[PDB]
Amino acid sequence: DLPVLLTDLKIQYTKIFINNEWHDSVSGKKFPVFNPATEEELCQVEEGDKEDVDKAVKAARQAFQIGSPWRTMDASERGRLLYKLADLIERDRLLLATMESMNGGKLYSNAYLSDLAGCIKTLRYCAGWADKIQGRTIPIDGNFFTYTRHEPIGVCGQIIPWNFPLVMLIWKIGPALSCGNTVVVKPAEQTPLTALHVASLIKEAGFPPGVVNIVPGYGPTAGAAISSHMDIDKVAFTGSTEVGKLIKEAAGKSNLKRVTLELGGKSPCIVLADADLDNAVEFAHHGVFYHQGQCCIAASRIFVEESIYDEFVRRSVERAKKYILGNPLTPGVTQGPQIDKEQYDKILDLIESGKKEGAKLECGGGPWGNKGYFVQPTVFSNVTDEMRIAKEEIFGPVQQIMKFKSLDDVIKRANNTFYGLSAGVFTKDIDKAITISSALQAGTVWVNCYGVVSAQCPFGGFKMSGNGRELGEYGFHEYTEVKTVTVKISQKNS
Amino acid sequence: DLPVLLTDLKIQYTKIFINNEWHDSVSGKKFPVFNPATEEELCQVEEGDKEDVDKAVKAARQAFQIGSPWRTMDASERGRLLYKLADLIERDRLLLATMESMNGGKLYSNAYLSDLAGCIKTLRYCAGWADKIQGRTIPIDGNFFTYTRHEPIGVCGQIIPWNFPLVMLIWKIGPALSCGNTVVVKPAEQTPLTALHVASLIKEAGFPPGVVNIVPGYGPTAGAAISSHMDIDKVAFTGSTEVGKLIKEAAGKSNLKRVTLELGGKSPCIVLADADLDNAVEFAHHGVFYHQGQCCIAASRIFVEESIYDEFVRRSVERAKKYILGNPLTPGVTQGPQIDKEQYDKILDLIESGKKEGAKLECGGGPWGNKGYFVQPTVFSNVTDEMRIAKEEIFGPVQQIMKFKSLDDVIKRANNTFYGLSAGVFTKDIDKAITISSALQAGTVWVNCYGVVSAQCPFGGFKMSGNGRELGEYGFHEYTEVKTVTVKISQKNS
Amino acid sequence: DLPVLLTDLKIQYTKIFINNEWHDSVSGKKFPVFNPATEEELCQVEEGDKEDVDKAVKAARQAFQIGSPWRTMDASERGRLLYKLADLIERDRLLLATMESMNGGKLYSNAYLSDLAGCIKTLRYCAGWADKIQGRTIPIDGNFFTYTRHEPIGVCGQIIPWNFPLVMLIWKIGPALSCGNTVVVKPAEQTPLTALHVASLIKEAGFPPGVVNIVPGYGPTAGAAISSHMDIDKVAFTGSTEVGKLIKEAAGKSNLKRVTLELGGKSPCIVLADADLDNAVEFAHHGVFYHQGQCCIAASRIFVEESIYDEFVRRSVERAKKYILGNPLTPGVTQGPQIDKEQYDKILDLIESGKKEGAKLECGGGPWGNKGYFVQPTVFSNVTDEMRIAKEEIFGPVQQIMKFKSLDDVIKRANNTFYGLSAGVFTKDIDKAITISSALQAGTVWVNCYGVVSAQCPFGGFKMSGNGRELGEYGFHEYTEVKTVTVKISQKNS
Amino acid sequence: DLPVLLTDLKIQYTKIFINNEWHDSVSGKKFPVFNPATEEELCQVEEGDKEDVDKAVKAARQAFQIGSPWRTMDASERGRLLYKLADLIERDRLLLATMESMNGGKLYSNAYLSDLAGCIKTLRYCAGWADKIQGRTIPIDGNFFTYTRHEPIGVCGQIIPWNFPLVMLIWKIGPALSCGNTVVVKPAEQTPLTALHVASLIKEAGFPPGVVNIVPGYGPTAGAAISSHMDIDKVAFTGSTEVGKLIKEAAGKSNLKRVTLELGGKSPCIVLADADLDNAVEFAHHGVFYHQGQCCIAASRIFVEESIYDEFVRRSVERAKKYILGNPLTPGVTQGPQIDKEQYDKILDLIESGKKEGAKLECGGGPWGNKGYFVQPTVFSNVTDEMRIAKEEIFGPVQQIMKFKSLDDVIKRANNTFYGLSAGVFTKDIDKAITISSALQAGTVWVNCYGVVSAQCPFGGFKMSGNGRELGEYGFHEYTEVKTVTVKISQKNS
Ligand SMILES: NC(=O)c1ccc[n+]([C@@H]2O[C@H](COP(=O)([O-])OP(=O)(O)OC[C@H]3O[C@@H](n4cnc5c(N)ncnc54)[C@H](O)[C@@H]3O)[C@@H](O)[C@H]2O)c1
Ligand SMILES: C[C@@H](Sc1nc2c(cnn2C)c(=O)n1-c1ccccc1)c1ccccn1
Ligand SMILES: [Cl-]
Ligand SMILES: [Cl-]
Repeated sequence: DLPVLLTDLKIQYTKIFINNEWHDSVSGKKFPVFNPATEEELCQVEEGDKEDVDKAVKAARQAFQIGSPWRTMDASERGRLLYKLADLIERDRLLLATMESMNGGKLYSNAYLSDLAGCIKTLRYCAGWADKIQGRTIPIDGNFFTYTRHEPIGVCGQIIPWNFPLVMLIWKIGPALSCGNTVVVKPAEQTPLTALHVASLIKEAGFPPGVVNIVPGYGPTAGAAISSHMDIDKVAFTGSTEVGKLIKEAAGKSNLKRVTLELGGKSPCIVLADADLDNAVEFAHHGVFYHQGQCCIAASRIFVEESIYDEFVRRSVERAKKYILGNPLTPGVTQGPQIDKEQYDKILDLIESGKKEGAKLECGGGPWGNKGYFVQPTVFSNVTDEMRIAKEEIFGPVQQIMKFKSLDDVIKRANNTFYGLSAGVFTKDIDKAITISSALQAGTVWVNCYGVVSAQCPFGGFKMSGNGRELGEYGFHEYTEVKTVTVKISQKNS
Repeated sequence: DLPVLLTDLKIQYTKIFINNEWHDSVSGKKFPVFNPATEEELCQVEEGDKEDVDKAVKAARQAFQIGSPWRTMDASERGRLLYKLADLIERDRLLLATMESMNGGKLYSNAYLSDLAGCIKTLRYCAGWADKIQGRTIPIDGNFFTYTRHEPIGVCGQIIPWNFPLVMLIWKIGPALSCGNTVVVKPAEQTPLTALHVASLIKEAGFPPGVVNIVPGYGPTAGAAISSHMDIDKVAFTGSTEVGKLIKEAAGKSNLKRVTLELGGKSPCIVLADADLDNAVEFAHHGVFYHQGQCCIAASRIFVEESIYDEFVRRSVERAKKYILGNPLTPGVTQGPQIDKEQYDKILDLIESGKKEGAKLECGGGPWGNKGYFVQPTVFSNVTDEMRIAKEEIFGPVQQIMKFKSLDDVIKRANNTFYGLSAGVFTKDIDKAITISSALQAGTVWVNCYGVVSAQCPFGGFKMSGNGRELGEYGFHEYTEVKTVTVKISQKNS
Repeated sequence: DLPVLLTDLKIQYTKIFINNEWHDSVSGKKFPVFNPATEEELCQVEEGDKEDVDKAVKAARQAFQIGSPWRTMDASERGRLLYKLADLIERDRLLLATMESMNGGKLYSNAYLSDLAGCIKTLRYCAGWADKIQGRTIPIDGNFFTYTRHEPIGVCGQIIPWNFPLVMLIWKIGPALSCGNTVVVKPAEQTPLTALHVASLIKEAGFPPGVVNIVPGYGPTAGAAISSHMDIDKVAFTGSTEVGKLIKEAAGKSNLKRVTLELGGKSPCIVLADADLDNAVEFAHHGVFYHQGQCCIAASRIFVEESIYDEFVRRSVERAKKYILGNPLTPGVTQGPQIDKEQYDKILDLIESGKKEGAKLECGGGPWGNKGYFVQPTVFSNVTDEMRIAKEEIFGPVQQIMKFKSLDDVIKRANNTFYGLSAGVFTKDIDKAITISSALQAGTVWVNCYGVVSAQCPFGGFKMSGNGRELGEYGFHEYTEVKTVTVKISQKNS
Repeated sequence: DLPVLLTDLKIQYTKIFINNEWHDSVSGKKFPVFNPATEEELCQVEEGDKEDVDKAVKAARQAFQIGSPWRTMDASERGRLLYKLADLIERDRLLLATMESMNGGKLYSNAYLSDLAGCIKTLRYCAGWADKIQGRTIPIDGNFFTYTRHEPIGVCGQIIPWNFPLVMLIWKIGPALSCGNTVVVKPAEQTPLTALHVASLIKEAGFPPGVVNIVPGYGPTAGAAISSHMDIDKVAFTGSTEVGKLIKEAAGKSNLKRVTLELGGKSPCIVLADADLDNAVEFAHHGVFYHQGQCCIAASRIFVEESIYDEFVRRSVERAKKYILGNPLTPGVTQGPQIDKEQYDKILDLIESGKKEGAKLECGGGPWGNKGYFVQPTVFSNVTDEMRIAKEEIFGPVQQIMKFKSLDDVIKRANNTFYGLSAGVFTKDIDKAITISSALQAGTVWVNCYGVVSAQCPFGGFKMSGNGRELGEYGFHEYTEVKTVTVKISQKNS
């Protein structure tokens, strides 16, 4: 069942959020926010820059001070607040799913059924950890009592992309807040709206002021101020490789802040001759086409064993021809637009490189419509490893299908990339599932499925797809700072 | 390569071991120890009884006192001592493998290559844990500092069987000593010799006196004194269900000591039509016949899908006809004797019940030789679920093979037992491996193998096969006692 | 603030709860439930016996079957249900706090502010663990893939006392249900009412039928049927040592079910000369007098250093003279009645033994009122270690105060008991806090406080105060059963 | 007891170590290695540069390949090899302690009794972890089986300082090798000799070729090649802040390799009026003067409460006047030289700034001797927070002592630094110990001691003292890469 908002969406929250109050930009400047489906301005939002980030950090630092409400409150109460924020997002699900769709070009049914559900479930997951973050007592050599405190780090700068605005906000703030950090969030300039609504709910839920601060604005201004800030203890980021590089450099030059990045992928699937063929086709298809291909985990290289390759290509092409393009709010629409001009241009340029480099165009290969940044769903077969479409993240509805005959060789080809976010293995054989998944240099390997993401699992890249893990037990480690306390005693006993 | 002891085995250690010294029994009585292959007495050993156990417990209690060497020494030094004991067992490997074979009726090549290697590796594993046993710091509600100490329990009584004398000694003392407990060990009356040699090495390695005490003797005397002792904090046991019951009752009536038991099994294998047939035959065969069938994990019910059942039965029978019986010290001998008369009698009685109840005798079915407790390796096909050989632990070289056609039904049949120590699943299908292994009520489930036991894995029973786990990270929990320390403070911070 | 129920309490739930429906007893018999303050019957409740327990176990077994809703649902949804049950208990807090007070003789302000808050917070804590109960992947020797499943155990019988009916219900069902077990709960015959209300909320919250079953009734009938049941996998118990012994024996003789017990204490405090005297007096006082002394953790031996002993005794006596006895529902009443005649008789008998054995009666020492099982708050000074009041759990408002001069000696005296549930240490010295707390053989040691119990901490006894731990990360281990799955692979890699 | 090498030290290992063989530099160039006590050349060593690092990385990559000996061997055997390397270092303790002293200007008794013991114990600690590095099985939403592999990362570049050459080598390679990584180590140009000896023992112990590669050489050449290498997965570093910054930038610009740094400190002690004064004086003294002040953890700001300040200053000054300078190999010598000219110059420049800025010179304040880089042990009192000696890491025998009157204020002053490696708290009060240690932004806080470092504890900086932790359970996380494997199944059960 797919309920809808029964009156038109009214945008209310357009300001910078610091110390639980709404601020105008220091400069006074505002910037437009667009609907990618119509190319029309939805509203203007206060443009945060260095001076606004500086205010947010000061508020975040003050909220983190020893003796403050956020530091002294029970861990269990930090969890209570997170479960309350999840209840409120659940309350405003229709509103939030609609705003997400409209601002982000995101199909409404997915926004409502997947993104909103993921936000709610991830917050509830992170809430449960708050009073289960524990240190150790350690049987050190000598007459000492040694324990560790897994403290919060402090002020965490969190720079967020436009492809999953709300989900990415919750992935960042959920763990950070559960561990007792304070945060300065910079949403994507394309998609600040859902973040600012959530900030209203952070106030309503009763989080102490300055625990969450939200500074909408642009990357080289507000983002760079975060990356280079002398009093931000950690920056976490999801987005491009280029910006990731800029962030680590700025961090290195400023205060050696802790950095975790999640960057692109060129995630491969390996489909063995014994694979459930329909299952492999359907998961690989959704693996590459989900949200107009605008997923870090996009299954953008699909290697299929020769004897089933032509059948795989045939079935995949027929699957890609079934989409209905248009406004992501209209029921029955199954493909929305790309987020903006820059991404639109990149996808089309890469599609053209694929034609020019001699890949076989099975379907699509051009733009669509009189308005909106729509790209036809596009399939290429006979793709080889040195083509631009085999090497570069497209972030569009563009599927690459390749044949292999040698399993040793295709593992090498799958691993022959600076990326490593994820991969997929399709086979019925137990030994092959285990050995192949172990050999792939990828952070998540799916077996006979793809794109299965849940709050209980750590998620992150190998190699230049990033560093560190998010979510799961393991992800919570990177939002703590370990302190060893060692006390001289007269005599220790076991 | 299989080296041998180049001179005859001379038995030296025959006394009770308490406070690192050799004691005569309080009574003055001694008991015979036999070689099951010849039925000849090897030596006499001091017979421990209540009074001797009482001395051992007093020594173990004194060694556990706050301020004592064993309580105050570095955890890392407890580990150092365990690695040294492993070095010494490695030094005396030939001696120990020979003594084990001679006293226990255990094939020498297995005693040397498997049992001795298992002892050495398990001690080294347990050594590594000593200074990695850690408590927690806990973010309790209110203004308090709360930590936990995972302390040793105290004096642990450890009652050991005759089928793996040395391995079972190390499985018991390794974890207990690594966690900082002191122990009172009662070896099987049939097989005290290797334990007393190891006690000599415990002295030589430099363990503080009274940390390990070894009281050879009988079950209703020395064993019952341990189970009912008012100052033994925990009893751990491997052996019969009957004795397990006696131990828990005695424990319940005395001082509510912590009890962990490992008892029989009637461990089932399920062989699917798609299984690698030779692999399944070879592992199921070794699964049931290992050490003359005298293993808790014996694969004593083998369920095979109808379409491959007759082939499975054929191949298994030909495998069982390949043994050479005789003295377990002679190279090329592949089956030694059963441990003693009682076990011999039980096996033969159960073989006769199988014939009388209408099971199909494929091979074997009687005794062998003029001397030693030898039983022919015996295979029964067309076994049904209400036969004695399907329900009762045989502890002999007696293999039961059964057909099934419905997978739902055979899972039910495999689970239809009060036992639950282990099981095996043979299939190439990923989904079947996972779903079947999850559905089996068994402590260890092997997939496309059997009898794979290593120090890194917890091991223990579901249901009446016992309680608690041994070895692995998880096993170490049951040799600690958790103490929560909660300290009032003026103000806590995260 | 202390709100109250604005209309009279109407009792609704009086039946056996099995498969989410209300059953009459098989026999047809019912038993009375009394208010200990008035000695008047509140209502009649269906009397569960063996036949009813047998129905509950069958329902619990069916709900635990592979493929059932409770086994297949997301762990996170098990958690969701527990958070919902906590929301409902919060909704009915006034009702439940009132019923608890009326049935249990429990002061209403404590019932409302402490017990109800503890139930709610503990359920929310246990909810958070559900989808964080994890196994391991293990680098076993040889070419194998080994993982562990921390499965639920199965059907858990849970036998509950009358002193904290609601808190004890939640301590039992919260962890068990979070781990995915099904339960058969037997509330105390004195106090079934709050449990049956909670069962109504279990239905309303939407727990699958047969996941929680509640069989009110008596100990030697319904309780013994649980302890001796051939298809209950684990029994957990809080209550007397005598019954604990009966449970382990019955368990041993039947199906070797896993048993965890929490039994009495004779918990000591050690007050050093440098202690904050008022702090130590106030915590030791509340430590022994809380809930009419009817707490397992009662601080029933208080050892005070000679130089501050007379001042400690003086201040404690004046503190004990400040109570107002009467109906626990009336605002300003600070001491309610004892639960029943048996406990009343025991307390008074023990008070008389203290007078006869030459302890110094400072205040109290007799009954109070024309109705209700009230005992005057009683203080004894100059108590010595062989008096009955020094050795035996009183479970009444009876405080024992003792002098010491040697710290070595008083640690010995504090440890000289078969009990070991808890202890308290009062000092300003860092080294003394650490060394004394380490040396005490007690499951929880408080430093400069007492009776600080929270859901994040494991809680349980050393020695004859019980086995196993409840709550905290550590407590969740005892509601799982570890299964090792080891899969043969062609080649493993690190 | 302090044994000595009975014949003169002969230097043997002077070459680059790659694939367990000794290589000349590609260039052919060699560089001198000096004894800081005499300023005399000990030998010439092959100078590694980019081309040699490139060879080492290729060897390390080949050793890490799926299917290789190092990837396929049992975890327990990786541990076995580490325990063997520790046995060999123990065998060559005299040799290694002597070489360390001679090359590093390190007192021989400390080199033998502390450094060598630390190497041996840390290797044995890391050995014990190898087969206890475990992933998880995770109860993910939906019908999936999800586990994690904590794999090794891959090729780890490890850049090592000159102050603890051998200890720092073992701190780096022990965890990395235990987790299954391969390494490219660059020792300090000042101190390559002990590393090259250990490489000989790595060969002798039987580590597969290319698992450990050692490239001696200079920082901007060999070091920069490591930091900027496109096929090194992680760089770990201990040294200056400046180089740390260079490493993160180079890493950022090249392949976004994982970086962990340990950098300087300006570690403060807070001494309360109630502190054991002699204990605080002795630990603070050794805290700042250990190894000629050339420790990252140097207690280089000592804040003492006014009422005991003059007594503290008096006792500290008399302690500092007791040293005997000279050759670190001569028995009775208690202070050796600084490592080299650059460090010598910095210390003397900073001493002069302290005089010029108006700090009170109590003793020392100049160079010593005709040869060697000796600095007199120097104490400054009345130091204020804006002096260079209060702000900058000296890395010399220069002690700063300061008064405070307000505890709130001195915590602020202690935390008022971009550093944060460690701190010390001296008090008898339980509450003050806990609250102060919690409030200090430092990675290790010692209470009533200082400089207590053991293998069981994580160690690392807050703020610009670095990122990540070394040693302890927690440190092992940063030498793994987590892979989530999620497998579609037909139906999951709990
Ligand atoms: N640990 C605690 O918190 C606690 C709680 C209650 C009582 N006690 C101690 O026990 C003493 C006696 O009190 P009690 O008699 O009410 O406690 P009890 O142990 O008899 O009763 C507690 C629970 O055990 C059940 N029970 C009784 N007999 C049983 C049997 N044969 N088999 C199975 N279950 C049975 C009861 O019905 C109740 O549900 C008290 O004076 C006190 O010292 C301790
Ligand atoms: C209400 C308390 S429990 C509790 N609180 C107590 C006791 C004495 N004083 N106080 C304040 C006591 O014995 N108990 C107790 C302990 C074990 C078993 C039964 C009762 C609580 C809080 C938080 C979480 C879950 N429980
Ligand atoms: Cl486990
Ligand atoms: Cl714990």
